[PDB]
Amino acid sequence: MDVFLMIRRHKTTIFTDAKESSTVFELKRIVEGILKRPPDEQRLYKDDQLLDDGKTLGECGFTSQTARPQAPATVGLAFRADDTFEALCIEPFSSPPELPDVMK
Amino acid sequence: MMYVKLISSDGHEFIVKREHALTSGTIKAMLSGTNEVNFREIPSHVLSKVCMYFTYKVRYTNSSTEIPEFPIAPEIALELLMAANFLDC
Amino acid sequence: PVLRSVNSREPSQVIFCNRSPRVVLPVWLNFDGEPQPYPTLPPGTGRRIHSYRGHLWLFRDAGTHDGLLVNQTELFVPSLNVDGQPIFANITLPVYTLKERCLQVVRSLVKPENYRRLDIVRSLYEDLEDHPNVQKDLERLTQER
Ligand SMILES: Cc1ncsc1-c1ccc([C@H](C)NC(=O)[C@@H]2C[C@@H](O)CN2C(=O)[C@@H]2CCCCN2C(=O)C2(F)CC2)cc1
Repeated sequence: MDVFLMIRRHKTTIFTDAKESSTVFELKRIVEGILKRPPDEQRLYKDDQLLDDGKTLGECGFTSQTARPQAPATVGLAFRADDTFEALCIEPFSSPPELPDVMK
Repeated sequence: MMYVKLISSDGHEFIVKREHALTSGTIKAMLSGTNEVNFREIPSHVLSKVCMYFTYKVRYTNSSTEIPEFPIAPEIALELLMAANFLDC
Repeated sequence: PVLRSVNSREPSQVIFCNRSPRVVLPVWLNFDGEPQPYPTLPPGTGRRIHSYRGHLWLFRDAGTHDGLLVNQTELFVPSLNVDGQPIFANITLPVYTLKERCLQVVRSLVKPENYRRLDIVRSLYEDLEDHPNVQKDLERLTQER
């Protein structure tokens, strides 16, 4: 089963897919190809929870039910700046305007 | 996969597969006019939804597996319509 | 007309399978080519129906007349029954364009009197009012033949 993800750090969001059976480390390899930071300089999160390299995405709760093309699941990403890791930070998207009267 | 970067008006960077972005004739023209594009007029809450659409469309075109509704929140519907018209998506 | 049912009088048993979240309106093209509506199908329900070889059907959203697919195409023609097996008509959402999908949602939220009040380019205003319509679609489909 394919799972559909948004990998998010600060103001960066990667749309990609992966196998349910693929590992956190293998997702870091994806991120490495794109953002040019090695797995070992990366932390990945589900919500606030650090994910272990060797675990599958399924075991971390990314399933076909929850990680859909039209509603992908979010993986948090933090980089190790030189020595130590930054705190996980993710900028929210902008706020929609108020519904117009004729739409309320 | 080769990737391209799509940047919203508020500076959010959406990184998507190249193959997905060329679904849009407008974006293809903007990239061959580089692998980054800036959208002065599309905020992140709209452009994020556009990227989900690419994923959705590529997954379900020519699929016998029953297709689910592409969801659009009312609050963003109006701006997404304008973006879709510009992007011809 | 060009798109019309042939009056074969050869029974063909059919299952209308609604695999969409829409209320489905089946539409039979009668022997003059005029669209005739049939009773609606709730989301996720099925119905055994008696039709005929060479008859033409298309399927819409009952509320909005948005186009739906049947066996991954627009028109369904019942064929020969093998071993008394009814023909399955799988009714599905198309992949709407992002634009058409937005148009659907905006039309669902805004009374047509108020379209002109929305803050959009005029060309998009003309697009909202030009609703999906069976009569429109048969002209297109007839010419593409
Ligand atoms: C309950 C429900 N939900 C969704 S559809 C539905 C539904 C309800 C009733 C039916 C009835 C039994 N059959 C038809 O109307 C079929 C389907 C299509 O071939 C047109 N036709 C017909 O029966 C056509 C049109 C009506 C007069 C007779 N006729 C003939 O051709 C002839 F023999 C040469 C005279 C079919 C479906």
